[PDB]
Amino acid sequence: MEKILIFGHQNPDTDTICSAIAYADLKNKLGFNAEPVRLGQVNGETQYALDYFKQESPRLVETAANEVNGVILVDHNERQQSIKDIEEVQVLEVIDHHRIANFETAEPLYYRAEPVGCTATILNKMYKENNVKIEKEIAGLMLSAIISDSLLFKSPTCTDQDVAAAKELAEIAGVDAEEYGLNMLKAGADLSKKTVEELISLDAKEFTLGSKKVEIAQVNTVDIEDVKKRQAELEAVISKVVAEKNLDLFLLVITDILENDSLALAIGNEAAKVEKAFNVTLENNTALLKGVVSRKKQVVPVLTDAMA
Amino acid sequence: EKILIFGHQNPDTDTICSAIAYADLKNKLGFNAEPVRLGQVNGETQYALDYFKQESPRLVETAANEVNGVILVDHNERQQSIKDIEEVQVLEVIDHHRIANFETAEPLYYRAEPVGCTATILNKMYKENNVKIEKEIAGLMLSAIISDSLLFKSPTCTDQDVAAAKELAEIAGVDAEEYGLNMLKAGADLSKKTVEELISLDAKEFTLGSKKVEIAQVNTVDIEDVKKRQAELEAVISKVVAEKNLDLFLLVITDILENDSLALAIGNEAAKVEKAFNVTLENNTALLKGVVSRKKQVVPVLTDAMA
Repeated sequence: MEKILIFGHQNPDTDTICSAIAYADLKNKLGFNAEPVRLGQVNGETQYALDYFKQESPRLVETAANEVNGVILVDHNERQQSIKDIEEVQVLEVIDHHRIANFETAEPLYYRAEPVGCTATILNKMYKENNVKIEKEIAGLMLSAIISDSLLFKSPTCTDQDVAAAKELAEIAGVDAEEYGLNMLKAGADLSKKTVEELISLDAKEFTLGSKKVEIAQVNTVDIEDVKKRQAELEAVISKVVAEKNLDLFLLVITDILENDSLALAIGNEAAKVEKAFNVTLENNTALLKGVVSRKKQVVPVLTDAMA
Repeated sequence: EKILIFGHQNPDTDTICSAIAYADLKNKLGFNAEPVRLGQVNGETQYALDYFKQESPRLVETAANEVNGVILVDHNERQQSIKDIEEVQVLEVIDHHRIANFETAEPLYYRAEPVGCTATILNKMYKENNVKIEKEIAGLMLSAIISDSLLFKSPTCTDQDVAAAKELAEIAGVDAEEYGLNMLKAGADLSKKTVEELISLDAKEFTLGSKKVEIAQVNTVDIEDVKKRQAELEAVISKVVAEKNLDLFLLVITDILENDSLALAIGNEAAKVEKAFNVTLENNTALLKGVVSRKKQVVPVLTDAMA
């Protein structure tokens, strides 16, 4: 039975890891042959989820074509967010909830995107459509992904489907969603053991907006001040990436998970487009983005219009 | 609140019927939708529309002057879509083709399934939503399945297409084989058709790698009747190739009974058809044995051959 790899994006975050694992489990329980893999380091928020439900980290890979002919993408589609040799394998399926860009197939495929809060909310539907029982631990991972991408049901991308799925999965997982969730989020906001290199890359995503190359990284915190004090070190690693990747903008979004506001740190030739996008004034490369917690909904589209 | 729902340019039966069917589904769910079309309906689709007593959807050229949001069925690629697609928001796509030349600013509902046509997906969507399919909508969806499967002979026809067709034929009240042959043959009537109509009635544009292509298909019960108009076909095709800067125009002349196609290839990359199908072009043509499906049996091998 032909082997496939399932993976999320570069710089893996909780949905990318947990949805890879969940979808491979769904494929395997249906008699197929799938391995969840990951494309980079597991962050602390995902580590808490993996440790709590006693699941191993997916195997790390840099390429797929040496292993398989066919892959499934979860939690992304854009080539530059994907495995470095994506053009050498066939994308059989994509399960996702982001905008579509920089993605092309030679052939028809199963492409399933729904504008909900995360991939795990779609996978929950798919288990039910396929009459496959969700194990306790898988449900905990899928619940973990929903909490992560909704910031405990606070993000404006959180839909009623996400809430309903979290309720089902918390019950299957045997945990109280708010208690577990707070602890998971706090574990990823523990920025004490983290270098600035880790801070700008743990949850970083590349995009092309119009003709401009951008990178938007996100970090969660309970105190924006404790990130802000590392600004000079942050601008040093950021401007190094800006040069290396020829970016027009690197935007770091430092998210206060208590207040649901973010401090932006914008470096690059197009930094002023951030002022236009958010109606905000950059002072010493930063500005408070009030209520802004979601990259796909509150950053990407307004930045696209601004840079156009 | 008002949205338009349409298929691709040069409408074929799935593109007309699934726009109508999905609009029906949305309206029954209390939303505000109208099915539209982007060009002329062919004879096959007209048969379907006549048989189930449905009018042709309204013809539009643009959308941003009426609505802000649209739903695409049966396609995604910008160049197959409405001329001002970049002016509107694509809310949803329901499709069964390769994805290319398609980008959104925002998350959306994108549902592609590698089945025989869009109507097979929409059949599943009526059930998911618990909405009855009216008799005539069912006949239009059956039409779409028969059209794209060539009466269940195409290798793109899946078990899901077969099962949907059996449910829809029973709701519509027709014998699928009897009605299907007649619908197919109505589209295979090439007599009163000009060559301009032959190369455009079911023509789709693609970019394959860097190469600009157009691949058009016509159904026939005698390949030799359309082959007798080769000189005339070569003049209208040559004109399109120059006007649109095509590297390749490929006319696929499909024998709907024998499941074979005659290729007619014009343009700088005409020799890639030889490589793609392991055939030899004789006077710009070659018989493509068993080749019936553009999305599954033409576009991918051509893409490889042209890379």
